[PDB]
Amino acid sequence: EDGSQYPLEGRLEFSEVSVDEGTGSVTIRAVFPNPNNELLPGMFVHAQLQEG
Amino acid sequence: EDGSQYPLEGRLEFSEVSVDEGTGSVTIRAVFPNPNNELLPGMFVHAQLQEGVKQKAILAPQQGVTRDLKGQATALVVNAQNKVELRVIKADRVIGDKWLVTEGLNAGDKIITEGLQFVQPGVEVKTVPAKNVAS
Amino acid sequence: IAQVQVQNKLQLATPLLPQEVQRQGIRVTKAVKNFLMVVGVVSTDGSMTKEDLSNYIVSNIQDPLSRTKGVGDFQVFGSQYSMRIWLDPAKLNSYQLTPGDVSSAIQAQNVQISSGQLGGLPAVKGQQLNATIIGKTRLQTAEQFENILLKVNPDGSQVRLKDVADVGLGGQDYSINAQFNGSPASGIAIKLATGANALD
Amino acid sequence: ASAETVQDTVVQVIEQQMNGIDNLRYISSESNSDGSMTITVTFEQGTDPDIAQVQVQNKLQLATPLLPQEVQRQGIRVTKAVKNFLMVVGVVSTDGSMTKEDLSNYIVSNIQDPLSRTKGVGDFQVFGSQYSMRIWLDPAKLNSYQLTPG
Amino acid sequence: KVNPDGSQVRLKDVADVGLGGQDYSINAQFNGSPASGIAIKLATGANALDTAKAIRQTIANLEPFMPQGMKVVYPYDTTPVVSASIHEVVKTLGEAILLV
Amino acid sequence: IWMFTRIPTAFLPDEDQGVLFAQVQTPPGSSAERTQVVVDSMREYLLEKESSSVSSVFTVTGFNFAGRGQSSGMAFIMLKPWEERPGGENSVFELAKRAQMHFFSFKDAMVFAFAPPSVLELGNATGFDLFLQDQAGVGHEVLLQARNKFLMLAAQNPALQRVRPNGMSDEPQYKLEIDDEKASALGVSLADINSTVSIAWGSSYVNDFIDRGRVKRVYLQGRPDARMNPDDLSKWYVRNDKGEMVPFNAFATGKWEYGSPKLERYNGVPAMEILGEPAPGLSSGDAMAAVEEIVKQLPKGVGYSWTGLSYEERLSGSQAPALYALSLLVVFLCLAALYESWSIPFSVML
Amino acid sequence: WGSSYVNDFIDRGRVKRVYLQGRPDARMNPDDLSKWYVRNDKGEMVPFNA
Repeated sequence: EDGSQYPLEGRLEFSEVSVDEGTGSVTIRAVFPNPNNELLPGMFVHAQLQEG
Repeated sequence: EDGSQYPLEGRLEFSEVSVDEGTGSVTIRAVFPNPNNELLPGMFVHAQLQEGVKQKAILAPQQGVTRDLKGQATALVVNAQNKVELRVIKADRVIGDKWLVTEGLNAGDKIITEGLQFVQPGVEVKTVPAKNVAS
Repeated sequence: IAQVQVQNKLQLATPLLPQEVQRQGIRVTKAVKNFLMVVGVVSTDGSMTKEDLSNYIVSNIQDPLSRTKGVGDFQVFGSQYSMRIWLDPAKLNSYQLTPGDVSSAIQAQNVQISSGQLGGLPAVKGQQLNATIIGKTRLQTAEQFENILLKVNPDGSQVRLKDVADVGLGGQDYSINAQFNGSPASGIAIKLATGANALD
Repeated sequence: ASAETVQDTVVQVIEQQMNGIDNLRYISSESNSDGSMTITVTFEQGTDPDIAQVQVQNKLQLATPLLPQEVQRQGIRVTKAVKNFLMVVGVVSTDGSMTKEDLSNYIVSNIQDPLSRTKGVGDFQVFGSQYSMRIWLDPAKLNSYQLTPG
Repeated sequence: KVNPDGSQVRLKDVADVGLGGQDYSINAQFNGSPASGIAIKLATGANALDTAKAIRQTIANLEPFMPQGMKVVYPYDTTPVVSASIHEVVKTLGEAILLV
Repeated sequence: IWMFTRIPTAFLPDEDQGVLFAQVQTPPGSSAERTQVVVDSMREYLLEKESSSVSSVFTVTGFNFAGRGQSSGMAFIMLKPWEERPGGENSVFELAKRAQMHFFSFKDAMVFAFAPPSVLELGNATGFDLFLQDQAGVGHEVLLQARNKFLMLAAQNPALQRVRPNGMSDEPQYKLEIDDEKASALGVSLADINSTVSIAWGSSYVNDFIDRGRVKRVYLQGRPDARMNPDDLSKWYVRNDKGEMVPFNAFATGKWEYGSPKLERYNGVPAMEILGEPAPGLSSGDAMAAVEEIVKQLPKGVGYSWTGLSYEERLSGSQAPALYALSLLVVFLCLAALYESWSIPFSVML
Repeated sequence: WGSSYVNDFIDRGRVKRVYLQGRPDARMNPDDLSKWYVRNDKGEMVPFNA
């Protein structure tokens, strides 16, 4: 949320194909290692991800 | 809430590792002895924490450090040969009337604080102790 | 004196008008019909329409000839640019939105906000720092306009102003449409200032 | 507001119309960061200043709501200000018991408009201001009672 | 805000209300002591001496209504140089005509 | 003809008038008490060191002729009447130059002292004045670069004195960026954010009220302890849609920039103006010739524009030969009218 | 359909305006006036020709 980069890259696996009618968006899911608990559940983040 | 200090003193312990979704804030907990029932449940209070202590700190006066030209903080210092030269620093926190400069300044440096309007970096300059601070 | 009397009557009449016409601004002039001349700017290759021609007239051409001697006043065919936002009804129907929500979101997210100073007065005793705060400013490009948040949800989903509408710089009005030998053009009619020679 | 806010909105909403006035000598505009701007247009000698004032009055109203409408609550002041001041007045007494605010309040409240309705007083400029009921909010108790300044 | 059980919070605790100044930007001192003033610009096309006499009269009529702990001085004026200049020039006129 | 072209030009020779002006500009970003601590020092200096000539000093802080803000302050010095100060050493010019010589001891501020001209309605200071107009549309920073070059070039010219900019130097500012995405995602709106940042710092004037039979205003602003430093920006809270308070630093932060506090324009084109007095002994026309030959050397794209009493002096110096020509023409021609020949007026004009 | 003028915005130092209107093909024939929807008090989008 502070714009700082995260050191450890994660992995993506798809878990929701049902597009919400309120905003027209789907929810995709990824896992991340958290060895020394610097991440907390429930914080606003911006995940970068890959395409072709 | 009236500003008066509580006379006793208590410790803390962490009890909520998850950040709230709506507020975006993390809550921690403390224990306080209340022998005379002066504190009531539901009272609004201000706790005062302690986030470490910088040992070899350095505090620049606010009159000597200025920002410039889409850049960071700068300060004019005189060298051993009395030639004024500018140095960039990374002061961000404000303590009283001082800046807590992290790097770019060392102890024993002579920072210019009075006479900036009549000087440019690279001028032979004589020095006199200034009158801007209480010390 | 006649102009300032008519302008004073209209100026104390203008709170009787509705809001969306008094924010347009009434224009009171003394013009009868006569001009010194009229000079036009024509896009010969068809690269420009009338609107960007009139915008170039307003931006680049209006200041120096108004700075010339003997020029009283002038009027321009057409006007400058505007930020046209074309709404699409189907995507408003999809995202459950009305144009009033778009107008309120634009009015909330494109403003100038007076945010004061750090060491403003009356300062505390001993303050040595003072600087103006630059808060929210108005948006400038179309890309700043198209990222306006219309609605979000706490999981992070959002609807911006780039799918439900189409932003872009266009004309303030499209009623008048002139051309010069077929090729499009926009011009200015210039009168003479009172007490000036015409030839010079 | 800052000087960049009043840089080319309120100055360049006026200065493009201010050219073409009769026997104009020069125009000089100025804008500050504490939220003020002043435009002085000046003409050659011989012309009476009232017809020049009404000419500027019928010219600047081409773009009078085109500036921000919130500062329209303060109003555009038009003045035949000359160059400088004639005299100043007003002082504390020897007994003390007055700050530098109540004197300015008494000047702008009791003696200001009787001074301004006299002959030949074309403009004034008072150091200080009147009383105003200042309400200093505390953010801690606003956080306590779940209230906003709005 | 007031809850229906009688509980209330007013504008007494969350803020403090004081009859203060309106703009704290500019302030004036006279010989070190705090004061305040109003500089007057003369109107376009008006004589100076009669208007200065009118200013002195419109101060002198309402100075009894001022409090005991107040006073009025004139820290900056330009009419004595006009009076002295016209006095000097009528004096050199008289000296010149008697000398001729 | 050689004695005529040897004489320097001027306009309206200086008179005393018993008044003096002084103005201070502390370095940019300085607070009001830093300006107060120099204006009271120069005030007490003028009071006890120059008791022979001054009568009273009246200083104001917050406003001067070069601008307004916290880093500015002026002082009107009303001197003694004339016969109470005999001798040329008690004139305003001698006192002005000796007070200006003393004022370089004040290392804190750039204090200047001057006198108004002989007429009070044509400006409020003597000397020249000129604008550095950017006719080619070049940037703002190259104009102030040219102004600084002009100042350092005129400082080493032994023809001018008290050459000062009538604007003010640039100043560090604090941009406050607000992540509206995270702020809206937390539940709070944006209009309440704008309102609380325009009220808690901007001092919103809300309505009117009556006091002693007079209508006065009522304002709203946070307490002075709550707005002094950038981290005090974190001390303010907004209520979201769910009803809880979220702090201001949960979605917003700050940055330092550099902007000018006062900007002016001359004839629709930007400019910065410079004032200055001539050095003692010589006139003002050769001082204008000196600033002419020093404005020949300048960055390209900008020009100089005369203004005020300098512009009036230039027009008065320009319109003189036609005056002389028409004058002696009409006296020759009416003298031939009265004396009935051409030969004796043609001989007597010689 | 009426091109509501919202507020102003800065463009290269000049203060232009911003307007609001539908797409052109959304307003060309009378049956196109049925293409516009309005939210009711419960949150549904009522069509116009209803």
